[PDB]
Amino acid sequence: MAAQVLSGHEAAEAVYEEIRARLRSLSFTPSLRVIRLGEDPASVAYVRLKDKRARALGYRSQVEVYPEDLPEEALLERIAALNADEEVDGILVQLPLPPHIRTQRVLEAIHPLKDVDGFHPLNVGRLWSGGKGLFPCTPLGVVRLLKHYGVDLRGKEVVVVGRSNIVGKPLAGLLLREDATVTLAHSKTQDLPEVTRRAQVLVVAVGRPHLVRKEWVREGAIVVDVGVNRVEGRLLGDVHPEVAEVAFALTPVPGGVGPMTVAMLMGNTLEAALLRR
Amino acid sequence: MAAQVLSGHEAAEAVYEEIRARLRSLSFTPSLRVIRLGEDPASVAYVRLKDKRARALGYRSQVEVYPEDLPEEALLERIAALNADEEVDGILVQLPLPPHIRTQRVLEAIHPLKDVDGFHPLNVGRLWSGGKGLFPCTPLGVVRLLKHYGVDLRGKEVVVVGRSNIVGKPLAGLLLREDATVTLAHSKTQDLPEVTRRAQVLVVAVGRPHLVRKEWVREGAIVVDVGVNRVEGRLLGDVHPEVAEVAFALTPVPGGVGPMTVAMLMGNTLEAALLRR
Ligand SMILES: NC(=O)c1ccc[n+]([C@@H]2O[C@H](COP(=O)([O-])OP(=O)(O)OC[C@H]3O[C@@H](n4cnc5c(N)ncnc54)[C@H](OP(=O)(O)O)[C@@H]3O)[C@@H](O)[C@H]2O)c1
Ligand SMILES: NC(=O)c1ccc[n+]([C@@H]2O[C@H](COP(=O)([O-])OP(=O)(O)OC[C@H]3O[C@@H](n4cnc5c(N)ncnc54)[C@H](OP(=O)(O)O)[C@@H]3O)[C@@H](O)[C@H]2O)c1
Repeated sequence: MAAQVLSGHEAAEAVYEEIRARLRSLSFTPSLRVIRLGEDPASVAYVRLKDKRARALGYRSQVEVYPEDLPEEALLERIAALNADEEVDGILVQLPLPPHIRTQRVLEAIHPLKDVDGFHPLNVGRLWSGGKGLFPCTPLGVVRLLKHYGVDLRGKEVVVVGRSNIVGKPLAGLLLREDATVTLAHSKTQDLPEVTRRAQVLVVAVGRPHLVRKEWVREGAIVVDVGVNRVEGRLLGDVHPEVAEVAFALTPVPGGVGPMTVAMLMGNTLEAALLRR
Repeated sequence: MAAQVLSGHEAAEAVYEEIRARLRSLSFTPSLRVIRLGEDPASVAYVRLKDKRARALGYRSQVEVYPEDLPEEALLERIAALNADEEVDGILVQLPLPPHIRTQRVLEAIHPLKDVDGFHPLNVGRLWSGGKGLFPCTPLGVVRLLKHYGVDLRGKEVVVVGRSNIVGKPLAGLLLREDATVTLAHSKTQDLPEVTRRAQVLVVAVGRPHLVRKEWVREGAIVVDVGVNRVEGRLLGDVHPEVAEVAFALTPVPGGVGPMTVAMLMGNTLEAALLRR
């Protein structure tokens, strides 16, 4: 009766196995540059985990830490230098950027073929137009996770709660490519629980700890919890654990989506490399 | 009781009045180039209407007709010539292109600042990322039409049926910017009538004459009919006229969306001009 726990580590390992296999069939090794401004503790931990996993795979991985007060003109110069550096395959800027820096301007400076996070408007535009490109890592990880665990998304009623550029909107675009029926909900949706109750697959990316209660969830739903809420030294999802009483399967926090986000960044780094070479 | 008829001509006229006003406050006049390959009768009629209206506004408007068997290399050369022609503000390629021509390749050749149809992946990517750009004309026309007639889209349940790059997907993106809750449905949605029955605003762009029946429609819904189905020398929408019995307001065919599509192309032509100059 109780919900299965959709572990991200098991699904991420299948991605990592695919990556290791493809590397042997390659002359070179992919090279990832991660840029961080300042010392935000959540930012420090995230990049340390991206770097650690890239290196564990055998990538050339390098974190470039700058002071918080780096001028945006210096950031753009560095990115241009890395765009031209033919030995760098992937360029990643850790968000959030400090307020004196125009984030859109920085992201649009990254060359689209090195844009492993998929935020460049050319990659966004390729995603929604049906073409090839580098797409955002959490949405890729959510789609891959669902397909790993045997969900046939064709014809499924999917509700996505949250409409950010990092998760909800590229997620909605990727789910349409799997022929799902997609509802994008957000903070101005009225009677949100009634909207979510329709979902056979419910994906929540809002950043409110345990916001989603069991009355919001359809019996037998597949629930994917993207939230990562630091609360009392713990990590809390956006979905209340009581949802395991109603859902057929539920993503744990931590260890659900999070591992898949890292895995697909490693996969986007390979892809960016092969798209150039 | 019966549905109001949301005329596109009345809403289009408010756009045209805005355009005429802004032109007097301008030194120059916008210049539109429309390219057509072959002699498809629906294509001929569409471009003739875009040209006629651009000229009626006072634009420099020119249709370049080429043979159907024009090589795609010549098309791309012509577009590059027009991209560099500093006297051309808007470049438009009439679809469908003949099969020997890669449509994505042609559309991506148009400079984004002259891409009055909004298909270039940079304009698609700006739309979904929340930035500024030139967006597709029918979706713009649907949003503007609804706002013209007093629909407050914030918090509304909107269902969009059809997920093309020309209508459904840019429409979904534009509706999110108005804070609607958006459902994208399509040919693989199961129990489509039940999905559409939820919509307070229902937009249909599928190209099946009178497909949508009154049982599919929520009482008091606002129904926007994008279909244009040539049948028995008439023009039939995708929505059955019986829907006027249940809907609060319904877009006629012809004269509903169609006029708004033309108006927003004229508006995108102005915008492209001012974005350069
Ligand atoms: N595990 C991972 O790899 C990973 C990656 C990225 C983010 N995250 C987590 O996901 C969370 C969201 O961050 P984000 O950047 O994706 O999104 P975001 O832009 O920060 O906001 C999330 C969206 O959720 C909606 N929302 C917020 N509160 C709501 C409420 N009470 N009811 C209904 N809707 C509500 C908002 O809609 P409106 O726009 O309409 O206001 C907002 O756009 C964060 O806590 C972050 O830690 C995890
Ligand atoms: N008035 C205007 O300015 C204007 C402009 C453009 C188009 N149109 C009209 O709009 C119509 C659609 O053309 P388009 O290019 O926008 O779209 P399209 O790419 O040709 O197809 C429309 C979409 O509707 C869906 N669909 C088709 N039949 C369906 C059915 N029986 N049940 C549920 N969904 C169905 C399909 O979903 P799937 O992808 O899942 O198969 C398809 O993607 C055309 O007839 C065209 O004349 C009018």
